[PDB]
Amino acid sequence: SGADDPNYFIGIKFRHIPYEYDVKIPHLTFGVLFISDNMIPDVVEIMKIMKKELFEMDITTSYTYMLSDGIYVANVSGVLATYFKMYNLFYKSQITFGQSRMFIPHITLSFSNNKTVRIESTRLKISSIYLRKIKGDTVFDMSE
Repeated sequence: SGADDPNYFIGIKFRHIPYEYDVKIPHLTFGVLFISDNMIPDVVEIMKIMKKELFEMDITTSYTYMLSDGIYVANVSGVLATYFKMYNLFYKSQITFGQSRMFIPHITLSFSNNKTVRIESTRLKISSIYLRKIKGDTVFDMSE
């Protein structure tokens, strides 16, 4: 029953984001995972298998919203084919991915309450994709 809460996330950084933000490193939280420490290489292998598709994603954004009290975020659109493919790859290797109940991919903008904004659908340009410990450090990064 239930699941181990995630201890890592896959992040995606962009050349530019089209919103005011207060966080120091704005990024898409693409997915969350629980990884046993002996399983880091397995996760890295899967990210490398998926590298070209990840970098090819047609990622857009168009609105912001309060995820919860004091967490203001932007949406993304266009990542779900890859998201669910990755869910499947991690599952086949018995790695717990996407086990958070309320998790939906998002770009956190500010840890404060903000009014919603809407802009024209705006294409984001991926600069880096990385694996980072939640409340910890990055352990793997790729570009191109």
